Amino acid sequence: KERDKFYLSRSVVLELLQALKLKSPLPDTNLLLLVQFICADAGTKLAESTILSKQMIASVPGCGTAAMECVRQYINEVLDFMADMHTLTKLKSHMKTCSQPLHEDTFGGHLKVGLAQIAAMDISRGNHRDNKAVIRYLPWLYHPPSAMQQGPKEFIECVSHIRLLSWLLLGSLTHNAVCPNASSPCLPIPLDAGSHVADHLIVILIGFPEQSKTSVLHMCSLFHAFIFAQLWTVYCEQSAVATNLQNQNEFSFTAILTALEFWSRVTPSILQLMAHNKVMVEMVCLHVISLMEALQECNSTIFVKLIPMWLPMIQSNIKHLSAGLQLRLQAIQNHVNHHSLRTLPGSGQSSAGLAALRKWLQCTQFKMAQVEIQSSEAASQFYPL
Amino acid sequence: LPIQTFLWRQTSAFLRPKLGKQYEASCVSFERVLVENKLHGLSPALSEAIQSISRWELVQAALPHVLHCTATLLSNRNKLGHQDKLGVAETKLLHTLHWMLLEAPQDCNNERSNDEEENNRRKIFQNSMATVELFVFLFAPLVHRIKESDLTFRLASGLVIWQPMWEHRQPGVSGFTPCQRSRYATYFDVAVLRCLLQPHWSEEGTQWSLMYYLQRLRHMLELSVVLKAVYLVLNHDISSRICDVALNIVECLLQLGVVPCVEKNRKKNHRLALTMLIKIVKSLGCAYGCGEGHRGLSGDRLRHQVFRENAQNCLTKLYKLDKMQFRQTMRDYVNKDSLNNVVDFLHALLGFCMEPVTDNKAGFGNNFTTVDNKSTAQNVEGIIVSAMFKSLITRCASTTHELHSPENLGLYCDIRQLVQFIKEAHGNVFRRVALSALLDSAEK
Repeated sequence: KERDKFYLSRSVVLELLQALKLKSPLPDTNLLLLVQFICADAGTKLAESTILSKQMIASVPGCGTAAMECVRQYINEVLDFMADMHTLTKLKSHMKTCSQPLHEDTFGGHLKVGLAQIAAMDISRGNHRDNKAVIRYLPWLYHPPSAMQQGPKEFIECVSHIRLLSWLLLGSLTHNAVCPNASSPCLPIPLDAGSHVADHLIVILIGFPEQSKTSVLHMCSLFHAFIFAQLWTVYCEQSAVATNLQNQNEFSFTAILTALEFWSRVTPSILQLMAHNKVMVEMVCLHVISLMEALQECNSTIFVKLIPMWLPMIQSNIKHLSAGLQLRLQAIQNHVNHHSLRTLPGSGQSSAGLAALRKWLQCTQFKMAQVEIQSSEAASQFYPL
Repeated sequence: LPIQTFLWRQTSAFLRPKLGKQYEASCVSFERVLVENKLHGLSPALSEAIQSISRWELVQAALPHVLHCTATLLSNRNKLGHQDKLGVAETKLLHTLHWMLLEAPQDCNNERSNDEEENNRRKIFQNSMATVELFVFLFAPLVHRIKESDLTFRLASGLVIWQPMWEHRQPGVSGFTPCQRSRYATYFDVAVLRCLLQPHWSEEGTQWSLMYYLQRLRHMLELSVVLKAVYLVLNHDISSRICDVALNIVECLLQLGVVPCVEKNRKKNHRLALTMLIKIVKSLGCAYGCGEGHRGLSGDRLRHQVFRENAQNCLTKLYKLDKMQFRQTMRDYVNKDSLNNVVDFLHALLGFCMEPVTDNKAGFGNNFTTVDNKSTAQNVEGIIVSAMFKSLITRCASTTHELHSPENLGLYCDIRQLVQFIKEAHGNVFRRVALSALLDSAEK
């Protein structure tokens, strides 16, 4: 009987919806342990947390436990939790009933990714071939904000949209790090709409002269969304030579073409703002230098195809950068020239490459927790109403 | 910005999931500004920004744009059908490439002599090592696509670059230019290091790299990253003529003397060659024809010339290097591969599905005392079965619940002969692992 075939995948999730709405009496050692259940259904594990010790998650299996058609109807509270910005300073304003002080800020990232890893599985069954998943709840991916309609309401719409997509990309990146054995191809942002996901950054690009000095969120919008380009690059790396479909090389070719159309739609407005002013060369190429440093950290084959499409155009006015940015640019260029010998994939180097990629994923996910919590806190400082 | 908007428009249409009607309208605007420096018909912002930079800086800004254009056109030329007769626009584009790489050092000192010209070409090729990185990144699968008839005579100025794409000698470009200095990495060595990583290779490009390896060993004797680069083009769909010269190059690479000596380092490069040998012998069919693999004339003639005297000769020369660690390698081969591929490889080597046409006294090694025999162990079949039997028995003993079910029934016939072959032709190691427990707990 159906009430019993999905019985204990329903009794716990009614407290999960009220724990993610932050009203249940439960400690963080037992809060993520409830999300462990909905993650233990498809053979999956969550991200490495520091509020959980190394003796708690050492006895959890990944068996099929009837919790796959109980989260596709409760998938809208995932987008409700990750959609708004204000909940991450509300995490450290309700769960202060434990005496563990060193493990507070990083769970601000660990509860968004703990749902977004779950939202990377039921969407994929909707987004195998036809994409019936995202067109029912949040259809703005196929209907992008266009280039010449950028306003402040459109800015706070589009940066929340790109925060939704970057958190879902972080969830799928945790889903392809510890548990990369899913036969359902994880496609949150499909490449057929890849000509439209490039249009979601043109609003922040040309609107950034006019929508920057209102709050701190407006200022580091270019730091909330140019990590998203790195996440798109590593998602194209994980899905291009992927083992889910019959074709392995031409899918990689059209994934390379989609990544190149995204980069050539996001890059000329960055260079336009570079050519506008020379203090903008510092303020913008801080983000450009940090994203290419993350590209050096990940070492993707999309990055080496864009090495001479940036550096001869950037080094033509290299003397108008700031103090540390010149040293960082020369260090990244010398690491490129050193790693030009070291740009060749094999059969055993990708294991240590993905170990470094998941340690970097945990590090920059803690860094996204710090960036989002600082941005929300000093934006509530800028908006003390 | 202005040249970086015009060429960005001429480049971004090629970098797309679909290619519109601008693939012919872009190569007209490439031999305009670069080949004969015509500035007419286009945007006047390009005419403003061309006279603020040098003639070389236009090449330095335009080379990766039309390089990604040519790479996205040659990767699409396989489907549209211009593999023998080239179009006009791609002819113009390759003429732009051979102007800005070969004829641009000519007029770069004419628009604005051996040592001063060397300093001038060093000033020209200051930041060239990032663009010749992309020159060998965006032509490595595209070597055999441009046929010699497809190579037009408008490209006859650029023969001296592409005729060294088939023999791989030193060409006449300064970005591609005494035993110790060959070990010092020049621009040519780092360029061919940046070249061999691409997929989609075939007979002419692999023969090009292999003739390069032959010329480099002839220059050297008269490092595992190039072994992994050979491995990236020796795990793909391998053919007959390429595995010929590949077995010749592993013959020439085993004799270098960089052998992992485990008997002379205790007082203070091999496994990948073995899996290339295993994939070559497996992919060349079985030695009598029953099983998977390449079937036809080329699959059959290379088991009595190339498996028998280019693969088994390599393994007989490889066994004369070390005597200890080959068992670990073939043990890792057993626990890495499934049942049917091991069946195919050992039918390609032993030939076990047909019965042993011998007599009933195949017991010439069948004693504990006679391990010192070097008849079949110096042959390849005995040493390979000796290094795989001690792990395949532990495999089938850990997988007892997989074989004795009748669903492997026809394959259950195969092993019904196979270990019998190891009973018949290899009774030495059969009797050895038959009573190795006394060597395990009573040789103390």
